[PDB]
Amino acid sequence: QVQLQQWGTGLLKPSETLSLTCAVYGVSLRGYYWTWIRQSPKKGLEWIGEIDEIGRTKYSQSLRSRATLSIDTSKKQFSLRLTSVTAADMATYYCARWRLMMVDEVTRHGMDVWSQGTMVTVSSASTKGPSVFPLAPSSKSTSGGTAALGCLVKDYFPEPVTVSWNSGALTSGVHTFPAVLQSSGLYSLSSVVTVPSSSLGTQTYICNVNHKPSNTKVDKKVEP
Amino acid sequence: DIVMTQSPLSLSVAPGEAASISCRSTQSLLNRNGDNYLEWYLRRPGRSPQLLIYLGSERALGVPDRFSGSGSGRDFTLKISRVEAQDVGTYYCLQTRQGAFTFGQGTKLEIKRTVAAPSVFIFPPSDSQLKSGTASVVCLLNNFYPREAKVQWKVDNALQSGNSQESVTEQDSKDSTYSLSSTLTLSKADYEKHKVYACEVTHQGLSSPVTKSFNRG
Repeated sequence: QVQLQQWGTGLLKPSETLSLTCAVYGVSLRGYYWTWIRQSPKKGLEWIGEIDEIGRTKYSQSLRSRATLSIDTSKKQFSLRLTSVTAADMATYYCARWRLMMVDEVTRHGMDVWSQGTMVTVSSASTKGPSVFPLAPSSKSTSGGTAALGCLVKDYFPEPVTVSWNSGALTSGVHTFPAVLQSSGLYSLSSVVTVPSSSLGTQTYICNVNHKPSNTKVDKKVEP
Repeated sequence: DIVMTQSPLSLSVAPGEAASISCRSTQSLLNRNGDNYLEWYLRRPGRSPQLLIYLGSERALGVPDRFSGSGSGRDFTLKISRVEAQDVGTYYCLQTRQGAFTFGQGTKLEIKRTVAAPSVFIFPPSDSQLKSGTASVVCLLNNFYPREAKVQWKVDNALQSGNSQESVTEQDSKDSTYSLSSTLTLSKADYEKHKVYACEVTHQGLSSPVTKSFNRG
């Protein structure tokens, strides 16, 4: 029931500075070490640094030059700052809580709690809102009892897009495919759901798209 | 400066069989007691990392008995006695000994399940998109295995290349199936020019290529 929530800069232009902050709900920061771990295909899984409740920090040598770990026990939130962001700094970033036990040496019992993840994109492109188009059921979409419909998130920058069906009520058969990056530099994504064909017409299917970088939340109706 | 190299980069195991991901470090992770500073993490499809093994052999909380770490010194082996559908994802080994805190390459676990066939659906473009000046036709391949598939687009029986982008979901943690979405995009005028737009699907589970088509244009 421990929750680690991450927020901060999702889109940076090169040489600007990254801000990411993790708010811990459930436990005090006291008694643990707190680490920022990033994942990218270029860097793989990479340890950035850990922090104490006192304020003591341990950094990776490569990132030591431009990384500043902070903590505020009263507000129960720690932060990582990465300066002079380069194309190698574009990655998914996580905050983790170490579990440690002292038997004459601080032994580490693993990072029990991780965060949701915050994609950080390094690019000069401006934020563009997505276009939502309905993929509708038809004789071609239907296949016996199973019928297929969809929601198309056509053109958006940067990456974070969240799609839910029927305001979260419909998770049965909901497939949200990985986005594709077009030649135009913008992304494209499709989310689909397979329902019984009898449900068409009588039931009301809606797809909720939420692109927070552009502050664009649209609810689109899929009509057969 | 401690490098972690994992032996099997990708592994497909049948449900009920055993998997053995191996890890190796340049320098020994041993301490005075005999404990090793190695931890195993599992990143399921779409989720954040979870902790499996710590201190070489100790299971985390909520980690089933199947997962079992072992090994000492530089070589280490994570063993899963009975792989199940939920075990899908990429696995990592991490050293905590010498302050580089370096992970491993990664290792995808895939469930060797029954050969299945794609349920092919095709979606014509939206009325709103045509008004926007572009036209996108979607083809859907649902719940198939293996991952390998071919989705060719044919407009008026003319194969079209360079106008489509495809995306494949990861293995379903329940039925171990995949799904594919291909989107043919082109101009509004170019969509008025041709008549029939078909999506030809090739898969192992199918006897012959399956084609689906809509004819308005």
